[PDB]
Amino acid sequence: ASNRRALRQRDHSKKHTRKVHAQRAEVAAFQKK
Amino acid sequence: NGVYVKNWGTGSVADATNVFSAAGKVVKVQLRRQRYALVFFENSAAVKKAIDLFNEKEVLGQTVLVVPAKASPKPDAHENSSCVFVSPIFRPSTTKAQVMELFAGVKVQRLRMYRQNFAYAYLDSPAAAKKFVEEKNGTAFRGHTLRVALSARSLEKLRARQEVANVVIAAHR
RNA sequence: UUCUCCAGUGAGACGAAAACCAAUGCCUUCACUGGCAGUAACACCCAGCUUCCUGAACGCAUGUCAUGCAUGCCAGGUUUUGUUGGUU
Repeated sequence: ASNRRALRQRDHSKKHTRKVHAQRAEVAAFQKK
Repeated sequence: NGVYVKNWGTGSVADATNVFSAAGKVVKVQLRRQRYALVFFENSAAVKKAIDLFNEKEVLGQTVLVVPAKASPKPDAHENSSCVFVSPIFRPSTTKAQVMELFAGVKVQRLRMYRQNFAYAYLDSPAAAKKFVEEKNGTAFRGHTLRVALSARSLEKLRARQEVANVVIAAHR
């Protein structure tokens, strides 16, 4: 169960440090644009 | 990476203990920095293994916290923004106005989850003596034992995250 | 044809994108108020039984009712709309 949380944490940390951030950069452009 | 060990003693022969400890399972020592040992003592960081390092060692002569960071004890445990959680409460057996003002209170007051229970009192009181009195082995609200203790969450933090969240929502579109 | 509550998909004790509807989550207000930022599941008592360019410590950040003493440190090289059911 501890191993299964460790993979939950991991797989969704890498959704934050990729998929969230790069999208945020795009959307944060439109405010100034 | 491995184990930042803090406690004996003061007062230590930290260096002597570390030198002896080399040998497996353990390797890489040195006595450092704020308090009083780091030994690596691989590999999951903090570490899983370190539980053992409690009674193992002393001799000598107390001992032990370990951490990987942050690691003043003050932020995570002691205080922090004087957040509380109130437990048990139940969503269809309460109203938002009911538990709110009965516990000071609050604001901000957001019950979870449903599960059920574990409802942030984002509080003000500040929180010091409030825990001691509403935990109590009582007083019974609404019929359950009522256990109230500390967080270790919030305040302005969540508010800042709401601000960046708000501009992201308006921007997307 | 048990009694304890708050408005009926009620609970507690005891005996590869996106949006329309209802429920339900999370965020926000005060208020189901406005709305998808967040993200295994759960109606307590067991919260997990080398190409090309951007860039550089045992503590920072995520997370803290945690034996979470747990993860995180490279961009290039029929799903989505928060979630399930219904509709388009």
